[PDB]
Amino acid sequence: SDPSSINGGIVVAMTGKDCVAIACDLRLGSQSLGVSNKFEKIFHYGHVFLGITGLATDVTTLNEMFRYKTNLYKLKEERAIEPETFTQLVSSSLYERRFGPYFVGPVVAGINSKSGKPFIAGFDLIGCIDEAKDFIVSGTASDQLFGMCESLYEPNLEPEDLFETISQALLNAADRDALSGWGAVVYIIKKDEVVKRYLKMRQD
Amino acid sequence: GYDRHITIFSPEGRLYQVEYAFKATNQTNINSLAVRGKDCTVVISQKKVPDKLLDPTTVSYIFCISRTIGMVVNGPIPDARNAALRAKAEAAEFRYKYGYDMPCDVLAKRMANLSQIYTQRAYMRPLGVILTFVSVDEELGPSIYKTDPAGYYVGYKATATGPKQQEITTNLENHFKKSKIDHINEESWEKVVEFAITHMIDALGTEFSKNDLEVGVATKDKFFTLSAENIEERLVAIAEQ
Amino acid sequence: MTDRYSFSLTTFSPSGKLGQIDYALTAVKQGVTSLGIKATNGVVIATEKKSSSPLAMSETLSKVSLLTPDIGAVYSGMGPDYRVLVDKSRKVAHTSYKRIYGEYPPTKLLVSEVAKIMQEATQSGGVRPFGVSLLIAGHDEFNGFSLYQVDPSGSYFPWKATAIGKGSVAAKTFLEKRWNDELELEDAIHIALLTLKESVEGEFNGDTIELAIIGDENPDLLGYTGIPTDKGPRFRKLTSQEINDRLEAL
Amino acid sequence: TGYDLSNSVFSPDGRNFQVEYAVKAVENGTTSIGIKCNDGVVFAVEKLITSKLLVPQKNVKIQVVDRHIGCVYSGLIPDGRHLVNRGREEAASFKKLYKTPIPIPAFADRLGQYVQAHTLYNSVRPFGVSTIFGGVDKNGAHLYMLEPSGSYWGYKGAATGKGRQSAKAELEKLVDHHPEGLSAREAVKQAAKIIYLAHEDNKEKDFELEISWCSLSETNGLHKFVKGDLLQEAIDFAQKEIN
Amino acid sequence: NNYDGDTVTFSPTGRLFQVEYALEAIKQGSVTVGLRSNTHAVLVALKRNADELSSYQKKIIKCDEHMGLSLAGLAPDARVLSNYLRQQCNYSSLVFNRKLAVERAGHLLCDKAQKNTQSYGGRPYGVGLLIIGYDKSGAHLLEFQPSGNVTELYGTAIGARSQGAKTYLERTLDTFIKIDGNPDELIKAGVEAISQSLRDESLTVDNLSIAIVGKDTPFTIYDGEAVAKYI
Amino acid sequence: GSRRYDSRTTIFSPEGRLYQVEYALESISHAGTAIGIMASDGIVLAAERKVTSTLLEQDTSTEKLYKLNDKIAVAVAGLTADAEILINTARIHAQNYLKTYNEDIPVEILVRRLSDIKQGYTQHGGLRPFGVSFIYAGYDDRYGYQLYTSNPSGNYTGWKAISVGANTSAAQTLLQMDYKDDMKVDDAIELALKTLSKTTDSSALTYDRLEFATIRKGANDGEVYQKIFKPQEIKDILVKTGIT
Amino acid sequence: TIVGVKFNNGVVIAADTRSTQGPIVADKNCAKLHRISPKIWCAGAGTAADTEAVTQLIGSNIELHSLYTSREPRVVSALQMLKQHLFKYQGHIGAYLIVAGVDPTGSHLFSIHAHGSTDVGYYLSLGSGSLAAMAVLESHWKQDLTKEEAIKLASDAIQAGIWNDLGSGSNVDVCVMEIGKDAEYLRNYLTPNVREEKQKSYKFPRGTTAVLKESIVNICD
Amino acid sequence: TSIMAVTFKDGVILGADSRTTTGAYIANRVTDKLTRVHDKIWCCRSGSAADTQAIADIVQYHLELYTSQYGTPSTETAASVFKELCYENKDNLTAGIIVAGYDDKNKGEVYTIPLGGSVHKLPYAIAGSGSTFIYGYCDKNFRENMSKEETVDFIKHSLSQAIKWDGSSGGVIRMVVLTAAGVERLIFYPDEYEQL
Ligand SMILES: *C(=O)[C@H]1NC[C@@](C)(O)[C@](O)([C@H](CC2CCCCC2)NC(=O)[C@H](Cc2ccc(OC)cc2)NC(=O)[C@H](COCc2ccccc2)NC(=O)CN2CCN(C(=O)OC(C)(C)C)CC2)O[C@@H]1C
Ligand SMILES: [Mg+2]
Ligand SMILES: [Mg+2]
Ligand SMILES: [Mg+2]
Ligand SMILES: [Mg+2]
Ligand SMILES: [Mg+2]
Repeated sequence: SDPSSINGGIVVAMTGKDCVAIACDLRLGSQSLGVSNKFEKIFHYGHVFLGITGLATDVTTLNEMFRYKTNLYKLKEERAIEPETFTQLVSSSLYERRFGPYFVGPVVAGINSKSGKPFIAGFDLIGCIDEAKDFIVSGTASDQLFGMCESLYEPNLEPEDLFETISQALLNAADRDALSGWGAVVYIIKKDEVVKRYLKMRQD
Repeated sequence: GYDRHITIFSPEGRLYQVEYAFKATNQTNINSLAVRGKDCTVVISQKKVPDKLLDPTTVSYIFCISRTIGMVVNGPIPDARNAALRAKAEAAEFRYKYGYDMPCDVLAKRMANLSQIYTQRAYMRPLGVILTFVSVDEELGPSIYKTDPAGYYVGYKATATGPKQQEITTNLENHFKKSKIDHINEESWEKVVEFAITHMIDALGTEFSKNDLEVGVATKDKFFTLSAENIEERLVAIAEQ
Repeated sequence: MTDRYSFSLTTFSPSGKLGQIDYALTAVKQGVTSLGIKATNGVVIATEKKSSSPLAMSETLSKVSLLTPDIGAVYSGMGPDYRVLVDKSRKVAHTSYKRIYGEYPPTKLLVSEVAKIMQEATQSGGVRPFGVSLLIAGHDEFNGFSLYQVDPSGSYFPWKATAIGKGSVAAKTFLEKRWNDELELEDAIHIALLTLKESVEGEFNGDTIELAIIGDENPDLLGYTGIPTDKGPRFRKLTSQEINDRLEAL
Repeated sequence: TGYDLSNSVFSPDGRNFQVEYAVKAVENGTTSIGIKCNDGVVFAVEKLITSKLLVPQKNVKIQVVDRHIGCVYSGLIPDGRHLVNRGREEAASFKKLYKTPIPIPAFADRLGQYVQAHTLYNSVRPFGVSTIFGGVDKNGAHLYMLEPSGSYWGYKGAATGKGRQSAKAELEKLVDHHPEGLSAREAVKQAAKIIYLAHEDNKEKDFELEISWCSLSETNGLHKFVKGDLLQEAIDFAQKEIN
Repeated sequence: NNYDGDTVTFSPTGRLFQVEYALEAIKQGSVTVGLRSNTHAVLVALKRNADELSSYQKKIIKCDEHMGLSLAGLAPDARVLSNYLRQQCNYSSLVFNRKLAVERAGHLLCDKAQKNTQSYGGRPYGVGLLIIGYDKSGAHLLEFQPSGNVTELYGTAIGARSQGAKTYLERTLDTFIKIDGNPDELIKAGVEAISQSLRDESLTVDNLSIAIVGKDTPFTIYDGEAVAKYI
Repeated sequence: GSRRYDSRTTIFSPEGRLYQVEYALESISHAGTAIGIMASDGIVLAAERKVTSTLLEQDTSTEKLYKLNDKIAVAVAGLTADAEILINTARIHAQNYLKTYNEDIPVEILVRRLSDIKQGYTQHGGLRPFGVSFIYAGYDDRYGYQLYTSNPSGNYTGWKAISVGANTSAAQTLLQMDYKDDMKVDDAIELALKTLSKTTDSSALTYDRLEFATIRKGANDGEVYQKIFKPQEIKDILVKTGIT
Repeated sequence: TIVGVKFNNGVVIAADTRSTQGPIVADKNCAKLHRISPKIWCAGAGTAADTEAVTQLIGSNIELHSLYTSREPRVVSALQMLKQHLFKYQGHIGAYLIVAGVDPTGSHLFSIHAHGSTDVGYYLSLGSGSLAAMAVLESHWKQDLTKEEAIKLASDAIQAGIWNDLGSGSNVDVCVMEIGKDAEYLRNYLTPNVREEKQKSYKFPRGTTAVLKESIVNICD
Repeated sequence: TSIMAVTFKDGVILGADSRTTTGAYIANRVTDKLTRVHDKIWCCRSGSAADTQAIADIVQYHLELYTSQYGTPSTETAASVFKELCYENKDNLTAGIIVAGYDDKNKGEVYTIPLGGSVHKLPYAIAGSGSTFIYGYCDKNFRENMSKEETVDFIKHSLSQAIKWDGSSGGVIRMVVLTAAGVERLIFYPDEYEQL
């Protein structure tokens, strides 16, 4: 009866030098019962990346809804939505359901294709925007992730260094949470190539 | 031609029902005139009580819209009163929603936008009235804004409306070519009222008794209409001149 | 009581004309001349303030309206119709864009919404078409400078330069002579003033000409400092003084 | 042309022919008058006795609004009743919110704005009555006359229907030769006379006289009908003055 | 002529033709008489058959224990108006424990008919009604007409050749007005009245409809064998 | 009342024709010609602009050719503003389908819904019909490459080659003459231009009066690419097919 | 912690830069100072999304109002629109706002509560840190503050909140609205909570993390 | 809160304290609880600050529109508009309002509207949490037709006691004098009224 912790799962995003990283675990459960080992929580619309933790039905629904809105955007604007603009679209859409919210912790990551600037943001379930230069965390092990990120993180990491940091931050936070883990995915995002790595992690 | 019956375009791009509404403007056979002082705005309209059975006190075409805004109508009284009640409602709603007194030019714009909707939607006829709004606005100072059945409106240094309007207009344009300024350079509203009546007399070639006029005055933080006595005082001042 | 006109007042005639759109365009033809020119580094829109009475104060009548900090509009045709379109245009920029994306719409998409409103008055029950053509000048980061014409039908087209109303036929010929793709904004203002001199009968000065530009950002017009990435409106109305400076060098 | 087939259409004159046609149905009606007095108003009406079968005294046409307002009308009688029903809702609504009974000028504009509304659309017909109404409020006595256009003014005396010009002639005479005022009891007699006089313009059928009054001294500012001794007294007064 | 296309259009002389055409449907309707004393009120109606093989149209409808009416014109319009009056009589009872005054019934019918004469797309009622009742102020007869004009009378008649009975009642006035505490005598004076509106036919046993209401008499309808007494 | 001013936009003539549909088609017959040609390896859409002025912005304009989704495009003949209302509806309808089924909308389903909307305006509501005819070019994994047209009547049909707007009688004769089934996209391009070249009411066909689009498999293995040609790309194709 | 202080020729509002989710700091440098219009600024405490959303809605409607009337927006309009909106929603929109600005009418300072009650004052504080801040305001405030005195008092009042309230921390943001001039927004006016340099670099040797699979993602068409 | 309205020879005087509390915390110590709904019709507010402000704003709106159409409304008319809002919405409102006004015909009038939305015309009225403590005092010391100075003293002494005993009341004593001579605002500071 706490929607945000029925299914479990975590998302973390970090900025580095001319790059961003966004990572998620693969667990979907029904309380104690692990159900699926392949439930990915990171989606993308063009070059803008969205991670969603929380109630899994709302994760799936919001992804389907933002794919819908960014498709119409692209047809009318004749260009892909940028991360700053998408962040505002997510915020508007969550606050529209103010008195019947989606039970989710969305995380935006991407590089502004014009300025070249790396961008991350996070939100509460009703739409409030937390924009941080350093890192954003979300999900059942957000306390653990805040702890790991705040120690491990330093500014201006090269993509291959940033990979080690975000990975270690997620891996060690998931291992201290019952409802998170069961496999992880890490997206390393540079100006014009995106590398996606599945991490080997303990399966308990 | 049913293009002459509702507010749709004629072949030559015209709205006859708007044009015919302008003609209803002059049915009352009353001329109105507004001028700005330094500190005040004065609006005078001819008062004509033909029937002896009428209560002359109830015969008016000047309306108190808000504390600060006055309105003179050139047109039939039913449409005049429709416009009055609506402006009162709008000026009160504005004050409740936005926490300040509706400005003269904003009420004018709002009544003009309403008028425009009648020129575009078929089921509403235009009102056969021209509305002259006057106040001393807290931002813009002495103000005259006029609205017609086309939904047109603009601000005026001074203005006249009615059948003999063109004579009053040129009379005022002549004064302002000479005077070289935007307004009546006068301290007291009493002497601006005297100017307004004097220049109406010159332009119409007729004299007035106290019962032949009706006068509205806007000062900072109130608009009020003069009694028969207030005007008699004003007419006597003009006599000894 | 209430609207019983739920049927269209604009219908196809046997020739396939839409009578009421044709007649709206005739109303626009009668309207006072307005024009727009697109330079490399900005856009100018200009029109005559043909005053009704000389007792009128024609500065209280704005024919050139800001729609967003970076978009301006001018018209030829029925003034009241323009005024309520400006009101609806400003509002739709907020309700259908800014309240969603937290930024002002790009020029073509605000135009697209204005066009939509005007199309509806062409087909909805119990209304006549709008009796105006609009020229909308605007800037946006990804499209740069643009100029659009919108007609009573709801049709819009982008222009390097054009004119609408009274003397539009002559004005367009004059603009064709003078327009090149290397015009600086000051060059376009100069041409706009020459073109508008053709179709102006009486007085030609800063008090009878209304002229606005979509140009450089004006931090001095923003109203606040301290946010470096907010640099202020690109829409600027030229003052009576500023117009008269360029008439001495005309 | 054809500008007169649809209510709310302006003619090239700037006229609404359907309202002007409504007036003809009013001009066609029985005569009715109102007389403003010192501290009140008097209403009277001519009722054509169609047939001997009409029960005398029992087809009342003067209608009360609230407790303090009398309404009488010439023209289409059902249109009159419809306008009074609306007036009664307006006075109820006003009293409900503001506690005080509706002042007469306030009440006048409520009827005015409603009647005027029936000249704004082609889906309604204008009212086929001129309405004479008024009474006593906190500011004193008020008589009004309201026309199918929605036009109304305050009146010293008023008349409408077939005998309006005969009635108006006799009213102008009262106004001229009583400039300091007329008493409420006097106005009842004068009313009787003017109805008997104005009946000459309508005299195939013989008629029934009906009077009402609001007087701050005589009825305590309430609307009552004139009956019994006072009615017969005014009937006798009028019978003298025709010979 | 040009001004008769709808109820919302005045003629240049200030007439409503759709209302006048409505009034015409009554004129074409079969005759019905109403008349009253101080104690009783009687309705007599001539019922019209389609041919020799048909029933005779019901003209009289009961509205409450103390009120009823007779119709001439469109029968369905009478059904709507009588149904509306039944509801107003009901409402008066359930809410105020009060039998509806015949005068108030009159006013309510007038205002209901009026709405249809001022609004677009509607049509005037195509029926005339005579309403009898015995309320707290004695016996009453009303004449309703679809213009909205309701009239209180000692007696009247409406429909085809009604003028005959209407003149006779005007002559008889002083006789019948005082048939107090005699049911049979008021009915026979009603039967005599309707007989002035007959041509090439007289009152038969399934032709004639009589209704009475009075001091100690519920509104009740006499038809068939129970009117043989009165021919 | 208001009946007097009602045109009755949704009634039958004595011959059982819809007046307003007939008059809308008459309106469309004066619009710039649009051609669709379907090859075995893609579809061509070519449309002629309503006579351009030398001062119209050529590249940033889209009068005729619109994107519905990544797999479907339309060519428009008629009132542009009417077309834009229907296009935004079609774009939403395609996105509703993707949201519901997690599959791109089949071309016919989209076409049928737009045609059903047009039909409605001819049967109820007493409004004027849409003064628009569409050529739909699209691809789905069921029927592959497809051309359809719809018109104000709400009727729709499938085509190998079709034209709408002005001089369709002339254009359908020339297409019927030179179209073959085996035809590749590059030949279909040449046919489209040669056909407009001959039916045009202009003296000569130039780059600045043309909107041109292809839907090929001409990217990376069994995935579909939409190409809306820039001014320069049309100007080049106009020289390579030898019309300039 | 949010404060407003009136002075001779204007009004100043200040705020801390801490955002919290339960006992966790979500954002160490969020901006709680919001622009309703160029010369009307808002400080927000309560439900974070509610104060941002209500500030933007009224800010949008105020911009349209300004364009419709051809007038500078007034603080009393922002006040009336906010209070009527918050009232309609009977406190379910958890917005607590200090609304300050300059307009043609002069300089104004107001507080709005979630239920739609408003207060006038020369100095105000709101939020968890309001008592710490009000202690400083009640100790130092005098009639006829200069600009520099009002800024110092406002930042002193926020510092009380940063130090003594667990709900407040990090930096001090100021907005100065002076009659006649442009509002100046001093982002991170004071930064007295800089993180000390860490003892160690946790930068990992490359290839520390164990990987199952790689792939290039396609963001192109 | 401690609020009262007292009728006297020349008109009516409204009195209130200036303290607003959230629990034991004084949210505002210089509150104005004397609020104008018309030139010479004022009210004293007690209850939810949101509810009484929203009501007072709506009444000011109704009376400004009343004035436009029918001229100056009576004190009774103003009280009737407050009652209408308070009674019809009794389930969603916590509002105790005293309405005080000056007509030139009717002189000074006081109407109290307690939580139910009932209306009571009184020679004087007291309300707010602090009123409980001065019922005894006010009943003993009030006389009809007092002078301006006597009525100012009666209110000052009365609210002085209410403030002394009620923790919810305090700050300055604000008063508003309503007579033919116009409208007068009075303020009395702690250092004065405390040691009465
Ligand atoms: C000074 O006094 C200072 N005190 C600090 C503080 C924290 O009290 C605050 O009021 C801030 C101010 C805001 C800072 C951000 C800019 C806007 C103003 N308020 C918060 O930080 C609030 C605290 C708060 C208040 C009231 C609450 O009632 C439920 C809860 C929490 N923070 C939030 O609301 C918080 C914001 O999350 C930021 C964030 C960003 C990115 C990722 C994650 C988080 N979010 C929540 O509290 C979420 N909460 C979930 C449930 N909810 C809810 O309503 O549930 C439903 C089902 C009913 C919808 C409410 C929101 O500053 C003052 C000045
Ligand atoms: Mg685990
Ligand atoms: Mg386990
Ligand atoms: Mg119209
Ligand atoms: Mg409440
Ligand atoms: Mg105390």
